[PDB]
Amino acid sequence: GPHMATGQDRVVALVDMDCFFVQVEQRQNPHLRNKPCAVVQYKSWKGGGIIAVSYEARAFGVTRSMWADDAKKLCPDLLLAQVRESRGKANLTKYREASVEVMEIMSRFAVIERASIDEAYVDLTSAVQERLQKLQGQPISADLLPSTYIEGLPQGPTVQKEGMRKQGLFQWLDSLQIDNLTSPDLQLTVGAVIVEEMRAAIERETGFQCSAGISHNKVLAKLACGLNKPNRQTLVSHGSVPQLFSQMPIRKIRSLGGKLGASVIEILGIEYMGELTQFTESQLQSHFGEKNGSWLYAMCRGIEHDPVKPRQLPKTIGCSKNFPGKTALATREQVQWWLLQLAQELEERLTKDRNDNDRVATQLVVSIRVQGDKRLSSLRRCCALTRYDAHKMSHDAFTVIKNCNTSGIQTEWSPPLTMLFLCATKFSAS
DNA sequence: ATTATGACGCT
DNA sequence: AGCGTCATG
Ligand SMILES: [Mg+2]
Ligand SMILES: [Mg+2]
Ligand SMILES: [Mg+2]
Repeated sequence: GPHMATGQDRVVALVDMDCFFVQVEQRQNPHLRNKPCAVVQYKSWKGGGIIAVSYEARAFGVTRSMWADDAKKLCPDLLLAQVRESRGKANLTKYREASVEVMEIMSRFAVIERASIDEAYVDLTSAVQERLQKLQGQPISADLLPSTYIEGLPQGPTVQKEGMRKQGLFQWLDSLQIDNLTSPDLQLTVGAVIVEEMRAAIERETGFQCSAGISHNKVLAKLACGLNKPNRQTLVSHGSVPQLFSQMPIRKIRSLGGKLGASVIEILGIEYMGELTQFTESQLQSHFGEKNGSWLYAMCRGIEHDPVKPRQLPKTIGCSKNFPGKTALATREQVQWWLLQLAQELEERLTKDRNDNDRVATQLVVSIRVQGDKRLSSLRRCCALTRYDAHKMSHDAFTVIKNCNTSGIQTEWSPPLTMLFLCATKFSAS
């Protein structure tokens, strides 16, 4: 009744750049614009591995994690851009720099949480209150929402996509109560107006297009963002949740696309998120633990409390390279050379980070994988990071991992290493 | 022979 | 601390 909380206290947006690395390459090279194109890492093995795909290329079935040679079988005219290689490894600096450009624009509208290289959550609650105060009870025109979809509409008693979008928006706006400054639906709508403005600013000032979701929490905003891509935004209201979730596979909700989600499905014998409502909070906690159970109980009703953290910068700065199959490192010279390459890239990135962001990392994490281990990381060990010096950092990493060499010989390394990873962590202001 | 990251939970 | 899970450009 009146005391059952409904999780409608915040306005949260998730902004996600469309096919991000592709857009960075298309800005730089106009010949790639409005073409089926993909971004690849490396080239010798099967043409390189695709990591980002333009929407034109997706129409042919090209996806991430596909080898370029196979993508070319699906789309012979596919255009490819290669990630830069420095010190023998992929170097993602261009995309990190482009990400900073976008995150700085977003931060003008509200405090953001950098969730990944190309996506950020936005807490718009206060900005919405402000814009509502300025509105003075004036209604929201559909002209202010030119790329917004309202999930679940139109409904009830034209065969073109834009026409359907507009009918849904008109139904939504007609049902809006514009005088209640505390109406959650009105707050979401104003949030969407703000996000239209933020997305327009990103495109004007960078050239990059993005999609966005607007809802009452991070999980719904992320889900909403995915409903209409690319270059569109979607409002998921609290009221839209029962219908949306009634046919939503559990794996589509963030955090449930892996083992936990598969166990929800198998243990409870359900398929869709809405089916979770039939279980008590204690039942869900008994199966999935106290934290997961309470989270599932609320989430399946559209309610989630995780805050938008005020954090625009990554918490760690890392450098990683796999040495698959026959390229695995089997000599101490090899291991030292690659640790040095990784450490030199890490030093460059850390020095730039210290100048830009007034902080210093204090912990170096070294991770390796040995040949034949199913896990992605075979061993992880930390040591002190007291100086931004690549030779020191690589020597320290070698000292930390050298007891892993099973070889009786000091020159050989066995079993050979299939992955090296150096990560700087535990930043302190300076 | 996917790869290169990056966040966060568990114990 | 070191490990596992989830994401997924
Ligand atoms: Mg994206
Ligand atoms: Mg993203
Ligand atoms: Mg993606």
